[PDB]
Amino acid sequence: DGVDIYFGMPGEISEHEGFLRAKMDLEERRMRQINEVMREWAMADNQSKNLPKADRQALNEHFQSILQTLEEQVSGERQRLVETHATRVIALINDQRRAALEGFLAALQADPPQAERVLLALRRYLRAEQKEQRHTLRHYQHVAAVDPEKAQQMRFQVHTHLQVIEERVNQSLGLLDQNPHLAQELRPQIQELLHSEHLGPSE
Amino acid sequence: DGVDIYFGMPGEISEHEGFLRAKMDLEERRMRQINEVMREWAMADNQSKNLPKADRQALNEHFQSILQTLEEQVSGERQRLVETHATRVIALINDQRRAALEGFLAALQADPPQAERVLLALRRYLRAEQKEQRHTLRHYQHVAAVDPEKAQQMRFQVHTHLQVIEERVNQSLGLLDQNPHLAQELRPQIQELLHS
Ligand SMILES: O=C(O)[C@@H]1O[C@@H](O)[C@H](OS(=O)(=O)O)[C@@H](O)[C@@H]1O[C@H]1O[C@H](COS(=O)(=O)O)[C@@H](O[C@@H]2O[C@@H](C(=O)O)[C@@H](O[C@H]3O[C@H](COS(=O)(=O)O)[C@@H](O[C@@H]4O[C@@H](C(=O)O)[C@@H](O[C@H]5O[C@H](COS(=O)(=O)O)[C@@H](O)[C@H](O)[C@H]5NS(=O)(=O)O)[C@H](O)[C@H]4OS(=O)(=O)O)[C@H](O)[C@H]3NS(=O)(=O)O)[C@H](O)[C@H]2OS(=O)(=O)O)[C@H](O)[C@H]1NS(=O)(=O)O
Ligand SMILES: O=C(O)C1=C[C@H](O)[C@@H](OS(=O)(=O)O)[C@H](O[C@H]2[C@H](O)[C@@H](NS(=O)(=O)O)[C@@H](O[C@H]3[C@H](O)[C@@H](OS(=O)(=O)O)[C@H](O[C@H]4[C@H](O)[C@@H](NS(=O)(=O)O)[C@@H](O[C@H]5[C@H](O)[C@@H](OS(=O)(=O)O)[C@H](O)O[C@H]5C(=O)O)O[C@@H]4COS(=O)(=O)O)O[C@H]3C(=O)O)O[C@@H]2COS(=O)(=O)O)O1
Ligand SMILES: [Zn+2]
Repeated sequence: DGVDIYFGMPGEISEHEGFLRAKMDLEERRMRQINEVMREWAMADNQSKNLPKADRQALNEHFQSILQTLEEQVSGERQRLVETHATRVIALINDQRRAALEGFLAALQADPPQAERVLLALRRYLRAEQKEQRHTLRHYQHVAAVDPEKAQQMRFQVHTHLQVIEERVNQSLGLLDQNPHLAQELRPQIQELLHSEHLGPSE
Repeated sequence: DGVDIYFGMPGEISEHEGFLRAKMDLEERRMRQINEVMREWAMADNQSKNLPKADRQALNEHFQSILQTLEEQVSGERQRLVETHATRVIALINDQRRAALEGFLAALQADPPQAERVLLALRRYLRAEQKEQRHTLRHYQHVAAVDPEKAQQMRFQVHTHLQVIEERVNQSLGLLDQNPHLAQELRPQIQELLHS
């Protein structure tokens, strides 16, 4: 139904919950199809027990070929599900750090500027960037772990992306000079953010 | 410590909980190695940016080589972890159905057999065989989802494995038929269950 497809998943359901549920639904559906084909294969096999060799091989080629078309569907579906999910996760992570940066800039320009609000907004921005850094490392680590050939294709891009994040954080930290008197009041807490709480981009 | 390795995990930790914990330990461990190398790479990169391309290209290949060794180690380690875990799940499923068969044979052979006991045992048994069947299909649907050539090669084994389960179930139900009055009695419940 087109209207349902327009509305999409409810707001209650997170991307992660919806992903798992769709993965699970395909998995059940595909287990049923595979099981039916396997049963037919078995049933043809039971009648043909004493068949001549080449007749038995033809019976096997018949079902192997059905299974192949099935396997390729299963994997095509999977790619589509996994690409849609990966694209959404990246967008969410991009949104979280950009909205947090927004919060930080709004707090800096407040009048009278409020140290606690600025500090809080900065903690939230630094976490969001760290979430992107960990996602970049973990996805690389995961592809290395289950698909080592795909991993070699990524290295340089991963390497570049981490430098990008690191510079951007430092350029953002630099925006504290927008309110240098708030900068000075916050100096010890900033050392604490970056190194005690380990929110710094080079931790 | 060898003695700790002998004892293995505590009994209160399931194989599943244990497996996820170990996978996550290794994951956090390997992300740090990779971050360490990536940062070394960035510093060498930066330090040598004004140098000749021959000096620079020789540098890139150096860390690429380093990471390739790292990818290999990560991949192999995940293989050993997945092998250990698959081997243990198959043993658990084996043990549950064999233990359940034992119960069904005992109750069946009791003097005299009692329909409530048999039928509880037969139910526990069937569930156990259904569990191995689900596992066999799900594993295969998963290799199909992820690795095409490996699915092509296990295809016939899975077929064979499913037939074996089916033959065991039929044989076990046929033992019930040895007692026609007990078989006919439980059969309505069984047929409900067998197609449940
Ligand atoms: O023994 C008893 O407990 C009791 O026995 C009697 O007293 C009673 O029975 S009776 O009345 O006498 O007949 C009864 O009270 C009880 O038995 C029955 O109830 C219990 C309790 O459940 S319930 O509350 O009633 O619902 C049942 O046991 C509990 O639930 C099962 C269950 O599967 O539902 C188990 O749940 C956990 O463990 C399983 C298996 O363990 S393990 O093999 O992993 O070590 C987990 O499934 C596996 O992992 C998932 C997974 O990771 O997602 C799946 O893996 C595949 O998919 C993933 C992708 O997913 S994801 O994106 O990563 O999330 C992929 O990465 C994997 O590679 C892929 N594997 S595959 O392709 O090779 O297949 C698969 O489902 C499993 O993978 S596998 O290892 O390869 O097979 C499951 O996820 C996990 N659930 S949990 O929520 O995370 O905890 C537990 O055994 C148990 O949980 S509990 O908390 O300890 O209670 C019992 O089954 C039932 N017996 S029965 O009804 O008679 O049959
Ligand atoms: O390689 C594949 O293509 C692949 C696809 C399939 O999904 C699956 O195949 S199958 O199962 O074999 O069939 C495999 O999935 C991989 C997955 O691709 C990979 N992602 S990665 O980016 O390459 O590293 C990895 O996934 C784990 C990641 O940590 C993360 O993925 S992410 O979507 O890219 O970010 C995601 O993390 C989930 C948490 O698991 C979830 N926690 S839960 O408790 O609610 O279940 C939640 O965490 C929140 C939450 O608010 C709270 O967590 S809690 O622990 O305290 O409860 C905390 O605040 O942290 C939050 C958070 O971490 O964000 O959501 C996150 C992220 O949300 S998101 O999914 O929307 O992005 O999933 C992890 C996971 O283990 O699933 O590993 C997968 C499986 O590992 S594998 O089997 O070894 O390959 O392969
Ligand atoms: Zn510092």
